[PDB]
Amino acid sequence: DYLLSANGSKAIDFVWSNFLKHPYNPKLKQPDANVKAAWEKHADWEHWSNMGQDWSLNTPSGLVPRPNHGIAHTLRVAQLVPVIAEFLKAYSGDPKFQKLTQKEIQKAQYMMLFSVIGRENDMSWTDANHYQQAFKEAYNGQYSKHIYATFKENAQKGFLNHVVTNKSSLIPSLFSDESELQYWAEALDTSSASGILMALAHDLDLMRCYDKGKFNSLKMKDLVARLGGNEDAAKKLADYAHDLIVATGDRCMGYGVTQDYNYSLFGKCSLDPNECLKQLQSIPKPET
Ligand SMILES: Nc1ncnc2c1ncn2[C@@H]1O[C@H](COP(=O)(O)OP(=O)(O)O)[C@@H](O)[C@H]1O
Ligand SMILES: Nc1ncnc2c1ncn2[C@@H]1O[C@H](COP(=O)(O)OP(=O)(O)O)[C@@H](O)[C@H]1O
Repeated sequence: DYLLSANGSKAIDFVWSNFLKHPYNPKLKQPDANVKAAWEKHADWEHWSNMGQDWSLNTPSGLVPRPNHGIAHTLRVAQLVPVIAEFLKAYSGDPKFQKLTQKEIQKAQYMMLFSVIGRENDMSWTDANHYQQAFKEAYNGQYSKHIYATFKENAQKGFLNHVVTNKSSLIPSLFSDESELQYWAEALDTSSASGILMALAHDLDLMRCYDKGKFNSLKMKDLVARLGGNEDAAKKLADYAHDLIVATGDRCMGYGVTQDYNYSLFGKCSLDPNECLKQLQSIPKPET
C-alpha cells in the first residue's frame, strides 16, 4: 500500500533506475590467481565461482541483471514487511511488536527498497569473509576492504543521494525529522522491532535461492521462534512469500511447490517495476 504512495513510487523509481536495472561489476566476478590459489586450500570453503553466480538471466523480454537481487526481490521483501508486522503483533507474545505503528512499518518498508542496491555481485557474506581471509592468506596478511562494507557504503550513498532532494516529501510524513532520517541512513552501514521486521523479510525471501533443508533450518526456525513457537502461523507467512515469488515468475527452491524460473513472467516483472507491483498486488494477504 505504501509502495503506491508518492514517496514509495519515487523511491522505487530511484532504486530501479540508479541501481537495480544495472549489471553487476565485472571487477567483482572473480578473484585474481593469487587469491584463487589461497581460496582452494580450504575444501570446506564454498568455491570462488560463487563470486560469478546468478550474474544475469536470459529471458524472452531481455537479459535480466542481478536476477537474484533485482527489482522482483526488492519489491517482494518490501511487500512482506507489513504482513510480517501483522503476524508479529498477533502471535509473537512480545510487547515490542505491539509497539509497531504503521509509520514504523512504512519506514521499514521504504528502507527495504534500499536493502540490496549496493551489491556489485551475488556473493554471500560468507564468500566475502573468505575473499578477505584469502586476500590475506595470499599476500602475507595484507588488508583489503570487506566487500560487504563496500556494498553497505554504496547502499548508504544511494539513500543519502535520494533523501537530499526529497526531505520536504519525506519529513514529517514518513520520517518525523532529520535525526530520525539520520538513524536510518546510519543503520544502512552499521536488534529493534524495525530491524527484526526487516530481517524477517530478507529471511522469508531466501526461499528463492536456498534449498528446502537449508531454508527450513537456517531461516524458518528463526521465524517460528519470532512468532512464539507458532509453526502454523509461520507456515502461512511462508505461503504468502511463496505466492509472491510465484507471482513474479521467480524460482523458489526452499519452500512449498518449488519451481524454476518462469522466464516469460520473470522477464516481465524484473524489467518493469510496474508489472512487478501489479502481480504482487494480485496475491491476497493472509489474515491474522
Ligand atoms: N549473511 C547472508 N546470508 C544470506 N544472504 C545474505 C547475507 N547477507 C546479505 N544477503 C543477501 O544480500 C542482500 C543485501 O545485500 P547487501 O550486501 O546488503 O547489499 P546493499 O549493501 O546494497 O544493501 C539481501 O537481500 C540478502 O538477500
Ligand atoms: N526490539 C525492539 N522493538 C521495538 N523497538 C525497539 C526494540 N529495541 C529497541 N527499540 C527502540 O526502537 C527505536 C528504533 O530507532 P528509531 O525508529 O530511529 O527511533 P526514533 O523513531 O525515536 O527515531 C530505538 O529508539 C529503540 O529504543
